[PDB]
Amino acid sequence: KRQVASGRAYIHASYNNTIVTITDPDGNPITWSSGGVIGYKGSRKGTPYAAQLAALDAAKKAMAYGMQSVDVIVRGTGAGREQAIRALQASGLQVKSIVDDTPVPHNGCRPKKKFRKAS
Amino acid sequence: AVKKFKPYTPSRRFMTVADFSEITKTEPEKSLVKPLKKTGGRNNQGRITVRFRGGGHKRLYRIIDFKRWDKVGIPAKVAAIEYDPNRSARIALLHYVDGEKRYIIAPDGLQVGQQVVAGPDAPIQVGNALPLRFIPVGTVVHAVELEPKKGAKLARAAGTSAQIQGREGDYVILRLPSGELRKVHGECYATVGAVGNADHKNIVLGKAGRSRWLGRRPHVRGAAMNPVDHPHGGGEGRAPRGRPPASPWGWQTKGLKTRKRRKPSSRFIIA
Amino acid sequence: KAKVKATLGEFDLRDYRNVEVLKRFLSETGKILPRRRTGLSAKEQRILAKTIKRARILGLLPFTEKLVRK
Amino acid sequence: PITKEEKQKVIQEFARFPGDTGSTEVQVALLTLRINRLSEHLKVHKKDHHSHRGLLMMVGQRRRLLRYLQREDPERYRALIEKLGIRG
Amino acid sequence: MRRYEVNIVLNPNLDQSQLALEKEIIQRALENYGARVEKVEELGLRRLAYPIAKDPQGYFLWYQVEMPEDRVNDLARELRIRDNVRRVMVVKSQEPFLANA
RNA sequence: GUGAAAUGCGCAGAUACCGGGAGGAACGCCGAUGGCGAAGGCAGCCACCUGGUCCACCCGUGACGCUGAGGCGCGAAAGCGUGGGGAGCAAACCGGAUUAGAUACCCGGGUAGUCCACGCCCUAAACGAUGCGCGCUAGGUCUCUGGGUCUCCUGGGGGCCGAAGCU
Repeated sequence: KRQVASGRAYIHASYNNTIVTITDPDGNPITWSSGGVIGYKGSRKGTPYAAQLAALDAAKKAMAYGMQSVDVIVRGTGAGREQAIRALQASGLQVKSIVDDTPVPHNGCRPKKKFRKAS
Repeated sequence: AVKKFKPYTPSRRFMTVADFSEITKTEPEKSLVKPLKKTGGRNNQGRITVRFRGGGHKRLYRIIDFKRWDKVGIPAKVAAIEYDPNRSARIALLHYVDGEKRYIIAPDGLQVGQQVVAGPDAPIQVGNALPLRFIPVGTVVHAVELEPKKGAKLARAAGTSAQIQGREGDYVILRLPSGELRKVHGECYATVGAVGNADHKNIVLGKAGRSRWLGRRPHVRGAAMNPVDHPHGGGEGRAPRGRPPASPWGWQTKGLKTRKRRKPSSRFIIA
Repeated sequence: KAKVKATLGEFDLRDYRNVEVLKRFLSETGKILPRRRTGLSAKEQRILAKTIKRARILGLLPFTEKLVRK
Repeated sequence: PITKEEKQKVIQEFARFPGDTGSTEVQVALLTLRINRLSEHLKVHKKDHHSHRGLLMMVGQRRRLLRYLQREDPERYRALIEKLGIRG
Repeated sequence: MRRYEVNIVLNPNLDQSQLALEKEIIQRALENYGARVEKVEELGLRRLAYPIAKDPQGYFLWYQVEMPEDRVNDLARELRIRDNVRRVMVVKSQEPFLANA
């Protein structure tokens, strides 16, 4: 049905798993994938190879709804993060630009114990 | 402030009374507007229909103003803060420039000598009354109408308030003293500030008379009666309800919701 | 490379409204910059930041900006 | 705070001979003024313990001195205390 | 009295009339709390670092004044009542302190 | 989510993305081997009230000093009382893991409590494990903060290396 060639793609890479969601120019998703969306399940989902496979499987679906160029936007450290970007530039999408918007408190609310290892 | 007493008697050990700083310099109520004799009477056409009500000090009624939009634009000076037997909040007698006098349920902060006024024009300060639209989103406010021109229904218990939460067309979102979130019409007036005499919650009645002075008769437990008398009633020596707690009338009283399902009041409420 | 105090003239680090002067003290992450980069003194770097903060609060300076091509 | 004027007026009002900026009698009346001003403050901000410390330090000073003053001179010891209102 | 630099940020999307009202109310306000107007610089509408009140613009007013220290807090409150006045900032005035001195 | 898992959440439409709103806590960068405070301790911005401290000018008082049994005040966190708040985190508590066992360590929840006010409590590796005041006895090095007819000289404070000496 609907098609747009110029959209936008968000990369969530956690220390566990990497998941890409592709949107329109104002952020309303068109499709997504992730290390779970591939045959991988568990802590292999956090692997960069899976972040790739996702990134391709993700792109490949957007193309089908007319996609060609997208702006890339990352949030959060994680093995698979880099391979994710890499996997999109050489893929058939024109990575019109990249941003990092990993969110980060200005000394916000107290984190869990595991994270509060920073004294 | 709550006076606490020394224990020169049991019971007078736990009893605490109000400060009356509150009101000072005015006790005898306003013969003029104030009084209609109030009618004690704990039921309708014969039968008691609120149990345990009766006795308690003979009491005169003060006729307050719950619709301030009569006097739009006319300011009045706050003339005195006086005692009201008929409600938890205290009341303020205020003389309008108009000559005319009336009693408002006295909001917190309010002090003898202040001038106070109601209208869309009014300054956004204590005791002044205004449509809800012309009141800034965030302020607390009490003595709120619910439908326009129907009189102040919300937030009049001692130390109560509501807070303006948002706008929405002719309507305006309100967080109630309960915690409920309700749209109320923009034209529904409300008086800026909260209610005051907010120590009221902390009176420790102190003994069982007193409870009587306030006209509250003793309340006999369910089990404590016999089966004719009540659902819990019965049982040889002392008993454990025997499923699941119930009013005298039988309907369940632990957790059962009672408000009418298809009420058109719905769609306006959200908590 | 570039020390930022040396790259301006006489300037009043007390003015929480010289956006142009101040803008240059703010990374491309919007952060306050260190003395490793401003090259203000101790005492300066303070009377600086305090005004940088204010200016953020006035709506002149960003508290943070996100990071363009990384 | 305590202004330049309020300060001076007290000083020129308690001197031994115009120009006298120190002196037992004046030093006292300085603190007294600071104290009451401070006294007055802690009465609102009861929770300000830090500033209370200083008061207790002055209070001593005042004492310290008054004891000197009294030792050398009973005459203008009454004068001061009475024309100033202390001894509790 | 102490010297103070008033900052007030108003709605951008205002007809100059309402904008004048608001600014005329501010004069009363300044006036009533004991504020002698000294300077005043109307740098007017400006683009914002981040959206205030859904708007990436805003109309600014600086004001030198001399007033009694005590009532200032109140002025700032009285200046904030208004729906259109989105920011207010009082600041004790102290003369420029220059680098590359 | 982990070590790998599982509990758990999700087609009743979650995670990922966007917009609109609510609420509470803590203030990134600046920020440091930095500063302030008698100590405990004190960190977004603004205004008001208020304590201690430092430098300079050699003007005033004229030994008015030091210490301090007892008294009096302050005293982190936890905990207590009354009432408000409760997003995040989290003793107890429960689930999943692991293990011989696991009343733990790891994971999913979670109640007090954490926060506000008011009043109690009075402890601590309350540690520099070094009571207070004064005088005297090489210097080197970097740092915060003041004063100078400002390659430097002088005063106050914070670290490092070390004469004599002590151990």
